Order: sequence, then structure tokens, then C-alpha cells
Amino acid sequence: VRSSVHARWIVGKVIGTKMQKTAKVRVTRLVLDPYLLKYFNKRKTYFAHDALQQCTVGDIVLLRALPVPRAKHVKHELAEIVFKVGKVIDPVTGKPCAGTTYLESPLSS
Amino acid sequence: NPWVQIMMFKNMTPSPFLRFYLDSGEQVLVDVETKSNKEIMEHIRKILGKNEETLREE
Amino acid sequence: KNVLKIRRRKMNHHKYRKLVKKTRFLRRKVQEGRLRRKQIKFEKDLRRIWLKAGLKEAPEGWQTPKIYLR
Amino acid sequence: DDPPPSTLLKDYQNVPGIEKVDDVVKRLLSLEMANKKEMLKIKQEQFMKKIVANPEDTRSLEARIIALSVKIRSYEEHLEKHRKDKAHKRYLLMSIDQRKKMLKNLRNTNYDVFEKICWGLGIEYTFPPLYYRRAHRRFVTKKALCIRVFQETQKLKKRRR
Amino acid sequence: ELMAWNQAENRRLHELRIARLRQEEREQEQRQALEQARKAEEVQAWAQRKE
Amino acid sequence: ATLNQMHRLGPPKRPPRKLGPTEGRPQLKGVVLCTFTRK
RNA sequence: ACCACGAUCAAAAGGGACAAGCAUCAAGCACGCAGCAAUGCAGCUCAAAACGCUUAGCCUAGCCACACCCCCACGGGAAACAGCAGU
Ligand SMILES: NC(=O)c1ccc[n+]([C@@H]2O[C@H](COP(=O)([O-])OP(=O)(O)OC[C@H]3O[C@@H](n4cnc5c(N)ncnc54)[C@H](O)[C@@H]3O)[C@@H](O)[C@H]2O)c1
Ligand SMILES: [K+]
Ligand SMILES: [Mg+2]
Ligand SMILES: [Mg+2]
Ligand SMILES: [Mg+2]
Ligand SMILES: [Mg+2]
Ligand SMILES: [Mg+2]
Ligand SMILES: [Mg+2]
Ligand SMILES: [Mg+2]
Repeated sequence: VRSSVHARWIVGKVIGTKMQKTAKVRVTRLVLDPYLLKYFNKRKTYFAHDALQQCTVGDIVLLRALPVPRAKHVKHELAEIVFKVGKVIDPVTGKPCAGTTYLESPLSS
Repeated sequence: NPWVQIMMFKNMTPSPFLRFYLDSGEQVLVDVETKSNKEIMEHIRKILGKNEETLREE
Repeated sequence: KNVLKIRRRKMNHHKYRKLVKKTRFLRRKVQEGRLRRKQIKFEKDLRRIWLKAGLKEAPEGWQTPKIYLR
Repeated sequence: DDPPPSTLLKDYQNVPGIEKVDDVVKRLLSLEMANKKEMLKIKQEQFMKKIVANPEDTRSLEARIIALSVKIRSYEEHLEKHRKDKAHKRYLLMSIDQRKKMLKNLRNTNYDVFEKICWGLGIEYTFPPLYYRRAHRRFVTKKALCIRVFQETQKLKKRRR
Repeated sequence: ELMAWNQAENRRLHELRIARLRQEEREQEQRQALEQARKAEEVQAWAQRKE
Repeated sequence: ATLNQMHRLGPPKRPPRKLGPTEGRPQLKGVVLCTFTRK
């Protein structure tokens, strides 16, 4: 009722930024193999409107469905950047981190 | 939950955590460090799982 | 180990090398005709492309190189 | 640029009173009277001081990148003279691939240090190709023709409109 | 109500994390002091041999 | 094969059954051209 | 309902999903994006199988496709049982 786009909220990795104000994002879902009964990753490509062109290749982003498609393949918009590439902020503690190590200690604050 | 997009990330933060994105746009953060898998299941079932009453009604 | 299989491989290979020696000249003509036809096919595919695009002729200055002639 | 030959060895630079010695001793304890390895060590120390936050920590990814960059420069200098040294060509290519992997990890983990490493060492990071397939004569010629035909189609469309 | 409960649980786990991190920092301080003394001794020996 | 390889390859693809002299038909009508004997 | 408020049913349009074999079909050749437009950028799909050839009505309270042929049917070939009985 709010949108004609099937996928409403999706999380992906940005794999392309060569289009103006548009980010090419790779979204992985878990699909059960009918024979092996094991979950494997299935990939799909989405084009997300990035008005400010703040997306970099490799960062994890959240995409929200547009009310209607603004182009043939652009049906989504960048709601936020969940993880900036190489600039991750730990949501649990709110401190910068490099991989599994704290760049700034939680105790310091 | 076949229609819920589940995605995994490895060695990106010093501590493990779960994040749920809701249709309203609200985000639920669950810290799971020091917790057993059964505890995580119970917690997520309690906070975002349908209760048995709704399942029996369905 | 299978010495029959290796001896069968030897006989098959030796017989094959006799055939190519006997018909070496006929093979060369077949190969050159095949290369001619393959070049013609490549040119036809290129022409199909610029015809479907809309151009009535080839792109200006373009000449289909001979990529198969030795 | 290489360190000047008068520079002291890495192990003989903090010795007390090393400036109060004779000129002959200074020459003997300099890069002029040493193999290329000491000179590469001096490059590594200089790069560490110029780039990394803690020059003493050789265990960081940035330090490993600097060391492998020095090694790659040494291999390239060797191969300029030794064109037919296949083993050293292999070593150079393998080291380049390893440095690319380390740079990818650094970019994924610490972007600020990644930028500092890229600027300091003059490394231009490139993303890997998506597909690995031979570009034979037929494909290359066909792709060139397709690009030309697209250009001509664009010109004609501009003329029509 | 459930969201508020989850947030409270997160805060409790954060307090426990702070306590554990403080203990780890104290132990790290002690160990680092020990190895720093050892490195200083090694540096002194290295410098003596060079002199 | 590993589970990943099995998932990649997928279910076994059985080649189509070979058609015999009757071409998958019970019987066939025919006209005799010549009769003879074989050893 | 018919006074519509709306329910039921269900086209066109938009999003998603959706058969089999062959990779000795490996590249497709304009397949994208941004801007009110003017126009600008050079991009888009693809070994997680694009593009292509071949096979087959299907997921059966039923559904899809066809209604002699040229996909279609202004038009042409031409004069139509793939309705029942029948030849
Ligand atoms: N074909 C690619 O360009 C490509 C790109 C990314 C990943 N891969 C991965 O490589 C594996 C092999 O794929 P395949 O059986 O279809 O190739 P293949 O062996 O059947 O050969 C076809 C093409 O794939 C290339 N190829 C083969 N092995 C590769 C590899 N390990 N990495 C990259 N390219 C490779 C070959 O150069 C060739 O051009 C797969 O797991 C695939 O996910 C392949
Ligand atoms: K028809
Ligand atoms: Mg419809
Ligand atoms: Mg293959
Ligand atoms: Mg063949
Ligand atoms: Mg049929
Ligand atoms: Mg009929
Ligand atoms: Mg018809
Ligand atoms: Mg009838």
C-alpha cells in the first residue's frame, strides 16, 4: 500500500559506484538446497539512489524501497550506511574499531 | 522465516551482536557476547517472536 | 598396470600418424578452405552487427582484419 | 631515492659517541661499505618513520606492507638488470599479489591507515577484474567494432535530434 | 515494552563489559611493564655490544 | 565430492535413453525387398 | 449496494517468483544512469551461467496457449469439423 516494489528493506554490500547518484549493491539471501537441505547464498543486484554520492565500494548499506521506481532498474534508495568500509563504528559500544580491535578503548570515555 | 533476509558478517567488530530491521524503520540491537546459543534463541523469541497464542490462532 | 592399454594407445597413435602422413596434402586444402569459411563467417557476424545497429555501411575507416590467415 | 651512501647502518646509528669517531670509522660503518640489504633496511626504517603511527611495531599490517614494498622494489631493481631471471620474476609477482591482498585487508579494516600507506609508498590501489577470460583476436576485433558502431549510432541520433 | 527491556539488557551487558575490560586493562598493564623491562634489558645489552 | 561441489553441479543429469531399431515403437510395418540367409 | 460509503470479481500497467538438455552456445553489443528539459556521464548483463541452440503444454477441484496459414490479421494465401456424429 506504501510501495509497488517487492523488496521493502534490504541490506547489501556496495559493489559499484560508476553511475551518477546510483550505487550498485549486492544482496545475499539464504536459499535452502532442496536435495542437500543446506542453506547457500543467493545473490541479487540492486540499484539504489544515492543523492549525495556518499557510497564507497565495499561498504555495507541499507536500502529502502522507493514509493515507485524512479528508473528501469532503480527501485530503491540508500536509507543509511550500516558499515563504512574501513571506518566501522561498533554499534554495541559506539567506539571506532579496526576489525576485532578497538581503535579507541571503551574505557577511555 | 523464509522471507526474512538473514546476512552474516565476520570479524568486523570486537564483539558479536545481532541487529533486526523492522518495516517501520526501527532497529533492534541485541548484544550476544557471553551468551549461549540457547540464550540468544530465547531472547530473540521473547523480544521479536510470535507467542504461542498467535500461532495456535493461525 | 595395464600394459595392454598403453600398447593400445601406441598402436592407435602410430596408426593415426600414418594416416596424416598419407593424406597430408588433402588435409591442407581442407584446412585452408575451413579458414576461408571461418573468416567469411566472422565478417558476416560483424556485418550483421552494424546492419542491425542502423548503419547502412561499416563504421568510417573500419576494415575487417584477417585474423585467421597465417 | 636511495639513502646517501654516507648514512650510518641501522645498528650503528644510536651508538653513543658515534659522531665523535674518525672519518674512516664513519666510512666503515656506512651504507657505502655494506651490501644492499642494509640499505633496504634503511629504506624500511625511513618509510616506517614517515607512515606508521608506531614505528617500533613491526607486527601491524601497515608495517608488513612497507616491508613487502621494499622487497618488491629490490626485486624490480634486480630484474631491470636480470631480465631472464624467471625465479625472481615469480618472486616479484608473488610479492605483488601478497601486497595486494594485504592492502585489501587494510582497506577493509582501517581506511585512514590505508590512505596513508597508499600516499606514502606511491601505491595506486586497483580493484580486481570481475572475469578472467582470454581476449583473443576475434573478441578484441568484435569489441572494437561494437564500440565504433555505438559511436556512429550516437552521432546519427544526435543529428536526427 | 519488549524493546525497552532489550535496551535495558544491552545496558546491563555494557556494564559487565566495562568491568571485564577494566580487569583486562590492569592485567595488560602488569604484563606490559614486565616485557617492557625485558626489552629495556635487551636494548642495553645490544648497545653495550655495539659500543 | 564436497557439499559445495554437489550444490554447484546440482542433481545428476541422466542422458536421454537411446532409441532402438523400432525407434521407441512396439511394432513397425514394412515391405520385404529381398529374402536371404545369414550364418 | 445500484444514492454512494464500499464489498465481490478481475483486465491493462509496475515489482517479485517461475520447466528440461547442451558451456564443443563464453562473451552479449547499447543491452545503463543522472537531469524540468536542454543535455551530461559511459555505463548495463555474464562461469552464482548472460547471449544462444534444442526439447516439452503445465505446478491438474484446474490452469496456460491456439481457433486453416502468414506470431498478429488493416491486408494477403485461400475457402478452413483441433464442436457432435461420420469419412
Ligand atoms: N569464470 C570467471 O571469470 C570467474 C569469476 C569469479 C569467480 N569464478 C569462480 O571460479 C570457479 C570456477 O568457475 P568455472 O567452472 O565456471 O570456470 P571454468 O574452469 O569452467 O573456465 C571458464 C572460464 O572461467 C575461468 N576460471 C576458471 N577457473 C577460475 C577461477 N578459479 N577463478 C576465476 N576464473 C576462473 C577460466 O579462465 C575461463 O575463462 C567458480 O567457483 C567461480 O565461482 C570464476
Ligand atoms: K497462431
Ligand atoms: Mg495483469
Ligand atoms: Mg567450465
Ligand atoms: Mg563439436
Ligand atoms: Mg510440441
Ligand atoms: Mg482442420
Ligand atoms: Mg491466427
Ligand atoms: Mg469430429
